[PDB]
Amino acid sequence: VPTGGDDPTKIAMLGLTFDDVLLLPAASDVLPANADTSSQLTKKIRLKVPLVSSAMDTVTEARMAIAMARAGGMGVLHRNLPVAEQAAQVETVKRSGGLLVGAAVGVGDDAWERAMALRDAGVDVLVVDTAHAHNRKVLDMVHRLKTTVGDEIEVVGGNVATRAAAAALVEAGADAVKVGVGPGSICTTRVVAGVGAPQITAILEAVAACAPHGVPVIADGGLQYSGDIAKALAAGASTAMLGSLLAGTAESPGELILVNGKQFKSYRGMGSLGAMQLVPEGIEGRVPFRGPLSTVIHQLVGGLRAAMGYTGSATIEELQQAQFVQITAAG
Amino acid sequence: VPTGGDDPTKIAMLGLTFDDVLLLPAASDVLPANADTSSQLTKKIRLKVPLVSSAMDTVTEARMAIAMARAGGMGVLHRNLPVAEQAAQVETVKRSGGLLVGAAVGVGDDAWERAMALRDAGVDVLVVDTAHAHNRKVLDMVHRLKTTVGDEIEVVGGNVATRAAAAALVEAGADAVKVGVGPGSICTTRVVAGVGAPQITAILEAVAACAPHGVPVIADGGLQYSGDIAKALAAGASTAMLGSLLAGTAESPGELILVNGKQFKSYRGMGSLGAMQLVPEGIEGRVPFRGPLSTVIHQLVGGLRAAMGYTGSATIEELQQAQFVQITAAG
Amino acid sequence: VPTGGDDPTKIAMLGLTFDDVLLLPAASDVLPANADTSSQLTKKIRLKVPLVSSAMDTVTEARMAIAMARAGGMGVLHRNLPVAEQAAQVETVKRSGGLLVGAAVGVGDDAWERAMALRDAGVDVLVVDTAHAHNRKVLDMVHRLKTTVGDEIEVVGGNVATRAAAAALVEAGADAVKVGVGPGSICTTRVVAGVGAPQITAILEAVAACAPHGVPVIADGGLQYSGDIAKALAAGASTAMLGSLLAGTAESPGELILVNGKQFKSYRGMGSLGAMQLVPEGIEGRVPFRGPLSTVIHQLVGGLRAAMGYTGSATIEELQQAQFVQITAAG
Amino acid sequence: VPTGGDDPTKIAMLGLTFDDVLLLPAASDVLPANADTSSQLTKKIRLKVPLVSSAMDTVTEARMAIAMARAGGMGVLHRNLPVAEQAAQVETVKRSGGLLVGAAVGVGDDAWERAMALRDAGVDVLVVDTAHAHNRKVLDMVHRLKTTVGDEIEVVGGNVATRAAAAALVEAGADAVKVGVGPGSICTTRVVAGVGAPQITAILEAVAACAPHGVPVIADGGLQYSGDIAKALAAGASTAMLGSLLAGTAESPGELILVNGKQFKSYRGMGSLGAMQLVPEGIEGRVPFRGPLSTVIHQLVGGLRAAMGYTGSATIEELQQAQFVQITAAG
Ligand SMILES: O=C(CC1CCCCC1)N1CCN(S(=O)(=O)c2cccc3cnccc23)CC1
Ligand SMILES: O=C(CC1CCCCC1)N1CCN(S(=O)(=O)c2cccc3cnccc23)CC1
Ligand SMILES: O=C(CC1CCCCC1)N1CCN(S(=O)(=O)c2cccc3cnccc23)CC1
Ligand SMILES: O=C(CC1CCCCC1)N1CCN(S(=O)(=O)c2cccc3cnccc23)CC1
Ligand SMILES: O=c1[nH]cnc2c1ncn2[C@@H]1O[C@H](COP(=O)(O)O)[C@@H](O)[C@H]1O
Ligand SMILES: O=c1[nH]cnc2c1ncn2[C@@H]1O[C@H](COP(=O)(O)O)[C@@H](O)[C@H]1O
Ligand SMILES: O=c1[nH]cnc2c1ncn2[C@@H]1O[C@H](COP(=O)(O)O)[C@@H](O)[C@H]1O
Ligand SMILES: O=c1[nH]cnc2c1ncn2[C@@H]1O[C@H](COP(=O)(O)O)[C@@H](O)[C@H]1O
Repeated sequence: VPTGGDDPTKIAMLGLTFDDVLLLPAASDVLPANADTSSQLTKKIRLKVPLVSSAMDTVTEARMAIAMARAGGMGVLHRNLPVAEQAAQVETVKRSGGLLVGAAVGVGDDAWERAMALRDAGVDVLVVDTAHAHNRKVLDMVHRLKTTVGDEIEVVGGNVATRAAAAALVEAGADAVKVGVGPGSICTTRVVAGVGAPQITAILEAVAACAPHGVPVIADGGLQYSGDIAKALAAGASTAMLGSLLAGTAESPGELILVNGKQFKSYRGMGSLGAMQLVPEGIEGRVPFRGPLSTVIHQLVGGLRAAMGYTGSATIEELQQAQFVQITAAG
Repeated sequence: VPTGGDDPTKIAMLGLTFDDVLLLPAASDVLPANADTSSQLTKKIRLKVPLVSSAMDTVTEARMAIAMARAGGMGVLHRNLPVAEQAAQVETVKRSGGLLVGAAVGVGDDAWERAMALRDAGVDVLVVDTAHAHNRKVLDMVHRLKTTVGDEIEVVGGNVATRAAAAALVEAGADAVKVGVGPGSICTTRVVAGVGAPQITAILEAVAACAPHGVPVIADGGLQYSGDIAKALAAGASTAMLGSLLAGTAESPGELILVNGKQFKSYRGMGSLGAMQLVPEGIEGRVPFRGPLSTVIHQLVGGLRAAMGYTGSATIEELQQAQFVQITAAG
Repeated sequence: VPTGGDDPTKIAMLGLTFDDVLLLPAASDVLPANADTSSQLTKKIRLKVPLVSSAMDTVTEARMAIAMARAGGMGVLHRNLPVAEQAAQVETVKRSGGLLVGAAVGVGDDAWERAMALRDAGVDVLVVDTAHAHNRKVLDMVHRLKTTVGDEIEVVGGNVATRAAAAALVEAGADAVKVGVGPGSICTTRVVAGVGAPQITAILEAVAACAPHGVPVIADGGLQYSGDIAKALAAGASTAMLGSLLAGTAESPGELILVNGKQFKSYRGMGSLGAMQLVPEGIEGRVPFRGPLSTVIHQLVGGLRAAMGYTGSATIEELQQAQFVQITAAG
Repeated sequence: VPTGGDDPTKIAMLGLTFDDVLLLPAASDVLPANADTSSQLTKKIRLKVPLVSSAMDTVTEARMAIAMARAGGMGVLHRNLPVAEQAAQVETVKRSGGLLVGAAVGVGDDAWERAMALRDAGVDVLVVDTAHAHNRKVLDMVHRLKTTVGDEIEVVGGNVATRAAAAALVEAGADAVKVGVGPGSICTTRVVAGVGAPQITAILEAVAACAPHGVPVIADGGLQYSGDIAKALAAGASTAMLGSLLAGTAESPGELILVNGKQFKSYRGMGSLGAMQLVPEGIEGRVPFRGPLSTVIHQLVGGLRAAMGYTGSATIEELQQAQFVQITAAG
């Protein structure tokens, strides 16, 4: 074995991230403006824009979830707050129209209580929200929810980085599988635990387990440019979840920060010290202020539409069949 | 599949760019000074120097096209201006001798009108000028032009990044195929759309579709050093189109810019905000002032001649048969 | 042969270091807090925490060895000092409880005398401490020690970077094999001698020779983050030896250094000029002051526990069966 | 073909440079101090230290050639000066003992005259000194010299980067083949001409053509550290030629230069503008002042000896049979 030892499976794969690949152009009759950007968030819920905001306390509360839904995506309300408060934000979103809204729960003891409270508040999607879904407690959580409230509510499970983990969530009854163990911009899991999986390879693997069962994959974390959205979907994902790309917007929680005459907002991991207030697996940082959400979403979607133009993808379903070229460091 | 999923074609290729390879020396009786640098721009038109200036409003207007033609290459007049103006520049070039000149057209409604006007002005080459030629509207444009004015005018089509796209343009009747989707120094297509193809691999693929039909390939974008010109031609291209390398010259449009006591000129993408005055796919930048075109061209050609010396290529046709060594990051 | 010459064995392997790989998540019922971090330092000695401090004069004297043992690891007393002094430090450690302690010896003439003196002082582990164990003098040293004092004392041999070297130490009677030729943070062997072996590949190879004989492998050098500890153990190592990660602690030898208002301590190679007071193979540097050892060890172990959680490893023995994904430069 | 086109030979090889590889340790009974560093410079001439100084006007004139010979290596007198002057330097070296000395000639018209003049002055080695030896004029030069003065003088030919070029020089009668097209620290051939070959791969290939005929290979250019010397010899080279590593010494031509309170000397390519006083293929730069040659040579040789210790090479001939591990960017 060229890299050492006698076991060829020790190093199971070569993991590619977004910067490792480019989308290849293909024959096209598709104009960017006419492309259809709608896509399955879950088995039942289709979004007009395949974008979801992260369940983070510096990204999504009621104001973001409302702006996302109006932009044609959805927001996932974070769970770093009292159950009553989170449910009140759900109500607030519903009060503002017939707007889609999701909300994160854990798998702890009050997790079940929290989910029932969100159900009562009218939530559309429950996201069982962990760093590692391949675990009997998370799988049991997903399943219990699905059997109890599954007719009225769609249940998302995550996160996973492998085929077998995605397969287990499908089996457990997930309406969507969320992919991303370690790729987040504010993530330190890779240096703290030494654990991770580059996101393009992780998506390809999850989609191999999920697509045969008609279960959409949400690509979560590591997206830096609108181009990475196209890449993630082309790898087979149905939507993308964004943290950093949306944390700089007016609608995100938090105040402006002035540093050297430039405008920023705080953006922090939910495994950061501050968020947990111990071995943190996220940092607390800043992102540039980017203005209104509507305008950020317009830009990102514009980039996607261009990609659909280049690749001849009339729909997201077609983009999922596009091909990549692997590039080198020099590229 | 080592990089994920079960489909070996998902990641179709490993894309190499200019920095990925070096030309290997070979047995040589060729002195740089005696090497023959002439090459086909199109099926009928041979240039003394295998270089063409980009169709950009910070690179080529009449003064550049005249200087290029006199240097033994050619200029392609940009189309970001009224038809009457562009045609007047064509006339201006023709007024200055029996000088070759090309001009860009689009595929829009006024595209056809523009081309007829250029024809009337005496243009030698029409370049159908898009970011993605593999499209029925571009292919139909190339063909219509070829059937209508093809006996007096050579028609170039572009840009493509794949074998099938190049094949389609040949079929459509192109007299030359221009290669380059995303490699430009001022390009942001790769981060905005996630789309692209490293240029050495793109040239190899285009040449595989074009050379059997006797159609020359123009390598367009990403050339940073005179060495990249030799590399591009060795990959099988017949000419190279230059933007950044020529934008700093006296003959390019625009005034000098003084920054920190150094001289620059603006150089901007035709998909930049400023050029389009929306989702831009180019930036607006600066390049160092490099002085007279004649001297820049002398240097670039000098580098090519040295390459032809090292590789024993008496002619460009021979250089196209040279071999590469792939290098690593460390090199 | 694609990289040159006709001999496929000239370039024997592709060497991976810690940054080349990530641990893949796997099915897990393991909570970080409940994971069992105990591991074999040698055939007979099991540690509560799989960590050993380096035998360096800026890392381990009596105060460090005591703090390490109390934290559940062990310290290896450096040998850059008179025999009487080193033995007095051994006694000092033993005076402070029933604390495990190891001590380095060379293979010179006074080496044997030194080892007997340490034995008399009550040492638990003798580490035969060289940069290259695959040598008749080192092998004979290990063996002589083992046959003479082997019933009361465990004998460690090192360092090696290949399978055959590890095999020779096992044969010689080593109770543990220490791996690391050139990976140290303060090492210059790779630029001075051009010699080395990336540590993940080196561990895989050593473990292939050592594990079938029940001999534990100590991963020595190159560990920068708590994640590298998990990686090293997953590659098959049983413990890790730390220099740089511990040199900044209160318990290490040396005073604080203030530089630009920040706190540091000196950390230097035992092959550095200063340490030898000639062709040095280490540098003299600084590391940031990190406070009490107990707290540094808590953090590192916390990172390991998280890894064991992600990978479903209940014990270190299970973690040694985990799988990696190879990543690219972009990751 | 994964990198493009249909021709698998288009990209002939994967080229490795010194930083791509490390020497693997092996079983050893060799102490650095007792290792035998002697090696063939040519078929007849053996050196005590396998090092030769470059034929450059900022590296070797009489004072350097004398210091090199005394250190047990040799210097090659540059040819950027009148024949009478170069021959007078040869005499000067001979006047200072029974000291080996070499001298560069070209292949021009006065080349032959120059060589006869050096012969008369008592030169021991003529180095036919080009950037590309695979050329009938260079091959004829080597051969003519060999047939005319070959019994008293050893003739070196260079430079080559391929197996076929090395084979042609052997056939032509070369007593040694010098390898290095483009790797020099002051070289711009790779960006100007796009031509080159990474040096480890180039050595492996040259040695494949030269060693079966008993012809020594001189590794010329790209050596940055004493470790690269060991690497070059392990790849099969018999000596190494150094420019940058020696240009900072007291014995090199040129005065001290003070810049920001630090000491430097000028070091410039013989294809630089200044050296030629046009398309330059070298730059004019600075290197740090390093003091006496004797001390620099001691250090470099010290590094080699350490390598011979690690690899168990008693002699240079044994070191040439050592093995490499390929490393990644991360290493
Ligand atoms: O409880 C733990 C530690 C255990 C988790 C699973 C078993 C192993 C240890 N954590 C809590 C949550 N996360 S996180 O906030 O950083 C996180 C949030 C969502 C998506 C993640 C994707 N990859 C990394 C971290 C992520 C950190 C770790
Ligand atoms: O109309 C569009 C968007 C669509 C284009 C094709 C289908 C997908 C979207 N554009 C207009 C022109 N270009 S460009 O000016 O930047 C451009 C000019 C020439 C060569 C290019 C080579 N690669 C990239 C850009 C290039 C940007 C995009
Ligand atoms: O005596 C020598 C030189 C010879 C050693 C073996 C044969 C070849 C030359 N040295 C003495 C000790 N070391 S070291 O202190 O730097 C060292 C200490 C422990 C672990 C090492 C791991 N890799 C590198 C250096 C290491 C340097 C070299
Ligand atoms: O005459 C020429 C140009 C031709 C040379 C061969 C055919 C192709 C063009 N040159 C003259 C000498 N060299 S050089 O001084 O830079 C040079 C000196 C020795 C070793 C070299 C190794 N690789 C690169 C350059 C080297 C530059 C080029
Ligand atoms: O603290 C953390 N450590 C690691 N991952 C996190 C943390 N907090 C949130 N995440 C995940 O990172 C995603 C956003 O990543 P980003 O868009 O690259 O900034 C989120 O949706 C989470 O899945
Ligand atoms: O705005 C843009 N975005 C992407 N590519 C562009 C743009 N404008 C021009 N190009 C292409 O980039 C080529 C020049 O690239 P350059 O020589 O690397 O600077 C041009 O000839 C175009 O094909
Ligand atoms: O001077 C030196 N040169 C090379 N390796 C050294 C030297 N001194 C100590 N080492 C080794 O480097 C290890 C620590 O490496 P680190 O934890 O990366 O700082 C030590 O345990 C030694 O094996
Ligand atoms: O101007 C130049 N351009 C390219 N190579 C040169 C030039 N001048 C000398 N060389 C070669 O570079 C070698 C030294 O390289 P260095 O030791 O890396 O600095 C010399 O011995 C020459 O073979």
